[PDB]
Amino acid sequence: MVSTPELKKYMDKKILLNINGSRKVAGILRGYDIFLNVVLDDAMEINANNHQLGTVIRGNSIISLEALDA
Amino acid sequence: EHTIFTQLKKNIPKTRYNRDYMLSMANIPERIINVGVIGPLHSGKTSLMDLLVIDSHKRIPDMSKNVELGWKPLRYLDNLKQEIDRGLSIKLNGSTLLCTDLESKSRMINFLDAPGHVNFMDETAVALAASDLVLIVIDVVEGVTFVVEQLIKQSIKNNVAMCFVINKLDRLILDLKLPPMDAYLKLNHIIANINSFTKGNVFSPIDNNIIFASTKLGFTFTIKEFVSYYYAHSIPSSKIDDFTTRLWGSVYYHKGNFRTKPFENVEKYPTFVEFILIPLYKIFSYALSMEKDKLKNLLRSNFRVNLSQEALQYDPQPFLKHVLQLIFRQQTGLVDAITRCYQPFELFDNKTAHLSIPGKSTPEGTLWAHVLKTVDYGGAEWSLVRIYSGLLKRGDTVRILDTSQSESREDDETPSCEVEEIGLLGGRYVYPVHEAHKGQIVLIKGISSAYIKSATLYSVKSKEDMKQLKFFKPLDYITEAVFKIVLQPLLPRELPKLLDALNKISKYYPGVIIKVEESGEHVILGNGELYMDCLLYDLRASYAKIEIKISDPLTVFSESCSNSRLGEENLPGLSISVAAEPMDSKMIQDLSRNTLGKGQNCLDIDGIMDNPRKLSKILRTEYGWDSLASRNVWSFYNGNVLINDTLPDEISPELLSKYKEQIIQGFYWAVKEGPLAEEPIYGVQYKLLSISVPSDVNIDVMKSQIIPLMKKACYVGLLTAIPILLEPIYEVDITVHAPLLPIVEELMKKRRGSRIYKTIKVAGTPLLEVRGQVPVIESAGFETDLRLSTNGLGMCQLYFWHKIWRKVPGDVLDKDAFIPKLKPAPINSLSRDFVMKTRRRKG
Amino acid sequence: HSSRLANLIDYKLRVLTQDGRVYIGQLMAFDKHMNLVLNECIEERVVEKRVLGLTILRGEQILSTVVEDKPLL
Amino acid sequence: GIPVKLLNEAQGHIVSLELTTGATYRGKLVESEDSMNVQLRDVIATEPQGAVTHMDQIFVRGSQIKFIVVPDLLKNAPL
RNA sequence: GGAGGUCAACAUCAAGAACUGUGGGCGCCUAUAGAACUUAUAACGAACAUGGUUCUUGCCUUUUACCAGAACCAUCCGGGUGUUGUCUCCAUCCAUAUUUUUUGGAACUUUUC
Ligand SMILES: Nc1nc2c(ncn2[C@@H]2O[C@H](COP(=O)(O)OP(=O)(O)OP(=O)(O)O)[C@@H](O)[C@H]2O)c(=O)[nH]1
Repeated sequence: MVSTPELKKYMDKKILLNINGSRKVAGILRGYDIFLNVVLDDAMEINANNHQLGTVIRGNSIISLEALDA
Repeated sequence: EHTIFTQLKKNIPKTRYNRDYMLSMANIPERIINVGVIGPLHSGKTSLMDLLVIDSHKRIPDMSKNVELGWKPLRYLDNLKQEIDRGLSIKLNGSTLLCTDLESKSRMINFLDAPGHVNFMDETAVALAASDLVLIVIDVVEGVTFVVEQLIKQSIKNNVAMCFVINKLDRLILDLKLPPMDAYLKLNHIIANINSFTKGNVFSPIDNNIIFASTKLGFTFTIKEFVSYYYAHSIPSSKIDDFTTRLWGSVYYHKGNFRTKPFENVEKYPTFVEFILIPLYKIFSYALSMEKDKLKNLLRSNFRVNLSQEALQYDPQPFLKHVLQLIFRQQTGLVDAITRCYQPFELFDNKTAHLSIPGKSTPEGTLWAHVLKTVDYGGAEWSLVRIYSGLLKRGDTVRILDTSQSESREDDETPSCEVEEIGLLGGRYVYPVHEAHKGQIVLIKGISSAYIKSATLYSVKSKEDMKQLKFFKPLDYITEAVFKIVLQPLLPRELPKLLDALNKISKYYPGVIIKVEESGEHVILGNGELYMDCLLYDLRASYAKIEIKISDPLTVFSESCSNSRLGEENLPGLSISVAAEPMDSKMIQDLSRNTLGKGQNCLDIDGIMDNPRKLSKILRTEYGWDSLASRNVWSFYNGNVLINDTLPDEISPELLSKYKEQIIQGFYWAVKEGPLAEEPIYGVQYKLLSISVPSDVNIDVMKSQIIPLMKKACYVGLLTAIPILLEPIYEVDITVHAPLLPIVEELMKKRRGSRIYKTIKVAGTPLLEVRGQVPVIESAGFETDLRLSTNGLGMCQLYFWHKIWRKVPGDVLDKDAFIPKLKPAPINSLSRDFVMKTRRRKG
Repeated sequence: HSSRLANLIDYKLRVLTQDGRVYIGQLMAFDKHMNLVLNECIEERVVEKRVLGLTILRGEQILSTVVEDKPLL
Repeated sequence: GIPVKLLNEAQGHIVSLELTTGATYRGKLVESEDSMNVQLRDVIATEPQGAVTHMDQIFVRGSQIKFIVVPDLLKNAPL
C-alpha cells in the first residue's frame, strides 16, 4: 500500500491540473502525498477568466496532471 | 529470405519466451538495455552467463548427461576450441536474451562476455565502448586487487554504471569453512574496499548495488530478492520494505523488537547472520550431513517444496546444486537489480559526449552506428555495432568511416557498403534479423572492409546535419603492446599468404600492431606471452595454413636524455638552434594519463585547443611554470612538448607563423622516429633558441629544406644532451602462500629488476598480495618460473598501466663496456648493448 | 476464499458494468479487487458492436458476471 | 496480482483507456503503478463530443480509470 | 505381477544438427542403412596386453627371439543396452468503514431525436 507516486520529475515545474467538476488549475509543483494531495504555488484558475490566487488540492479530486512546456 | 530464415530457424535451439515477444519489445528506446561483464581471472563471468542461458532454453542441445547434473561447468560463449582447450575466455561472445524481473515487466538484454585475463583487457575496452553499465565480479576469496581498481577506475571514468557481484560465497564457507560471524565481517571488508576507490557514491547490501552468488552451485541473492520470496509471505507488506533497511550493519532483533544496542541479554547476533547466513549454512550442512528423509520435512515446512526420490539419488555435489537451484529460482534478483539501477538521462549525454564532441545537433531521424569489435564466426567476419540512432535493414546502402581519418575531422570523402544481413548474437547461434533499432547491438554482414578496428557508421541526408555530425573518437585500449616478435615465413615463396593473414589478425585482435620492415620481416606487437601465443596458433591453424618462423621475444625501446645547438640548411639559408630538456616526472605522468582535466585533475595537453591562457594556467598552477614559457607552448609532439623561446620570436612572429605547420608536421615526424634506433622519444621538451631565415625568401624556405633541417637539429640536440635508452616495465601481481614468499623474492632477484613495490597480507585468506615490477626484456617465461618454483601454488599477472619507461642502466653512448656474443649484458651497461643489436636491424 | 472464481477461469463471460455497457470474452486473469482480464473483447452498447482486444477492467466498474459458454479446448 | 503485472508489461507499447470522465486517451505508456496511476506521452484524447486534442505529458489516478485496452501479444505473457 | 538371478540365446554400442534411399501411420512424424562436419576420442573400459604389414634407428646381413619411434590394420581380456526364453524368492493464502478499487457524490428532475 501507500506507493509514494513518481512525481519527483514534476517538482518545481508548471502544471495543468484537472479536477472534479470540470475545473482546472495552473501552478508550480511544490510537494505531493501518498494519497496524491498536491501543493501548488502561483495558482491561477481557468474558469476563460483567469484569477490569480497564490494552494493545497485534494488527492481524491484529481483526475490528471499535465505539463505545459516539454 | 523466408527460405533462409526457415533453414536458419531449425539450427538455433529455440527458447521458452520466444523470439516474437523478444523481437516485439525492441521498439521502445527505454525498453531493453546493454550490459557488459568484466572481472579478473576466472571470476566466473562466463558461467554467470551460462546460468542465464540454461534458465532460458529448454533443450539445451550441447549438454552431456554428466555436465547437466553437476561436475563440469557448462560453458557457453566459449565456442572457440582454443578457449575450451586453453580453459580461459579470450574473445568476447555476446548473448541476447528476453529477461523478466520482479515487477514482471520483461526487457531485452544484450550481455557481453569479456575476458578477465589481463592480456585481453583490449577486449574489455571494446565491450565497455558499447555497454551502458558494467557488472564487476569479485571473488570473495581473492577480494580486490590492482586490476579491480583499474577496472572500476576506467569504468567510472567512462560513465559506466557499476554493480558489484561477490561470487564464490560457497567457497568461503566450504573451502575456508569460515564461521558465520567471521563470514559477514569478511564480506563487509570487501564491500568497504570497493567503496574507497569509488568516489561520490557509496554502496551497501542495502542499496542493492551488491549481489551475492555462487555461479558453480547455481544461485544469486540480493537482500531484496530474498525478503519478498520467503520472508515476505510471513509478514505485512508495509513493514517489510523497512526490514531491509534494518537488515544490514549494526542491527539485532531480540524477540519481535530489534535494538541497535550491541547484544544485551544472552545469545545474540546482528540480523544479516540471523536471517540469511545461518540458514544458508544449515542448507549446506543439512543437505550433505542430514539424512535425506529429514530434509524433506524442512522443505515443506520452511519452503513448501516437495522432492521425488530421484532427486535424492545423486551425490553430495549434484544433489546440493539441485537443491540450491530448486530453492532459489531463476536469477531475476540479478535482472531486477540491474533494471532499477540505471537512469538513462544522467549518464547518457555524458557517455555519448566523451566519445564525441558535446554538440549536439540534428538528433533523431538519422542512422548512427559505432563499430567496435569484429567477430570471427563460423562464417566470415561479422561487424559488431551499437545502434546509436535510427534503423537498419537488409540491403541498406551505408556510408562508412574509420577513426584515424576521423581524427582528420563533400565528394570523395564517403565510401559505403550495403548491409547484407543483421543478426542478434546468442553465443553459439545467431538469430536472423530483418531490421535493427536504436539501442541494440547487432552483428552485421559485409560492413567489414571499410574499417580496421573501430569505425563510426552514419547515414546523413542533410548538408547541415552532415556538418553537425561528429565522428566517434578512436577507442583507447587499456594497455600498450610493448612485446615484440619478428616473423618470417619458413619458405619465402609463401609471403602473400602471410601478408593476408596478418591483416586478418589486425582485424580480429584490436591490440595487435603489424609493421613491415625494410627486410620484409614482420614486426608483431602484442600485450604479453599468452596473447601472442593465441595469435600465433590461429595464424598457423585458422587463417594461414603456413608454417612460420618466429623469433626471440623482445621489446620496444624508447629514446631520451638528461642535460648548445648550431644548424645548417642543405642550401645554407636557414639555421636552427633548439634546446632539449628533461621533463618533470609529474608532467610526464600527467601526460600519460589520458584525461579531460575534470575535478582537480591536471589538464591533458590534448585539451590544448582550449584557450592558451587556461592551458598555461594549469602549467603555472601545477608546476610554477615560467609564464613566458607557458604562454609559448606551441604543441605537444606525438608524445612530449614544444616551446618557442627567443628574441626573433618577437622580431618576426608573422614570418615565423608562416612556418609553424612545417615545423609542426616535422616534429611529430622527427620525434616519432629517433637518432639512436629510429625509436620514439620520451620525457623530452624542446625550445627553439634561434632561427635564421633566407633574405627575401624567394620561395626558398620550403618544406623540402626546413622539415629535414629541423629533424636533424632535434637529433643533434638529443645527442649533445646525453641520450639514454628507456625500457618498459610491467607491474607484477603475485598471489602466494606466506612460506612461498622467500622463493618469490629470489625469483625477482634472478630475473634482473628484482623490485617488489609492496607486500600485503590478504585479510581473510592464507595469501599474500605481492606487487613488484619487472623489465619486459627479462620477462620471458617469468610466469612459469613462478608456477614451477611454488609447486603450483599461487599465480602471476603482468599489466601495463602507467606506461613508464625506466632508464636503462648504462650510458647511452659508450663504446667500451660490452662483452662478446651470447653473454647476458653486464649491469653497468644495458643501454649500449641495447642500441647495437637494434642499430644493426635498422641498417 | 475465491474458490468459485478460479472455476470460471477460461470461459467466455458476459460482464455488465456500472455504465450499462456489457463486455464479452474469455477470462485469463482475476484479482482480489475483482479486476478482470478478458481476451478478444466486444462491447454491446444499447444494434451495436465494437472490437477492442485485451481489456483490463477495474473492480469499481464491474456489476455482474455470467458464463456465456463452456471452457474452450 | 496478475491484473496489475499485465499493465506493467504493456509499458512502452501504445494503450487505450476509459475514465469516469467519459473520455478515452491513447498513447505510449511510460510508467504505471499498483494504484493504477499512469504516465503517458503524445496522447490523443477523444471525449463524448468527439473533440480531439493533444497532451504532451499526463499523470492519472487509478480510481478515475474504468478500464484499459492493451496490445494483442500480451495474451501469451506468463501468468 | 515384481525383484534377483554371475543362467543362457539373439541383436546392437559414443552423442548431435543437417543430405539421400527404403518401410509404416495420418506435406508431417517414427525406424533402419550410407556420406560429411563438430565434441576432446569425457571415458563403451577413470583398465591397458600381444600380433601382422609398411616405413624409418641398432644389428651375424641369419630366427619360433629383440632395441624404440611412425602410420595402417588385426587379435585378446572386459563393459553397457534392448529383446527372447528360462531359473530361485516373493506376491497372482491475511481482515482495511476515514483520500487510488468491497460500507457509495448518491438521489432527483427536464429538454432534444
Ligand atoms: N568454488 C567455486 N568456484 C567457482 C564458483 N563459480 C566460479 N568458480 C570458478 O570459476 C571457474 C570456472 O568458471 P569460468 O566462467 O569457466 O571462468 P571465467 O570466470 O569465465 O574465467 P575467464 O574466462 O578467465 O573470465 C572454476 O575453475 C571455479 O574455480 C563457485 O561458486 N565456487
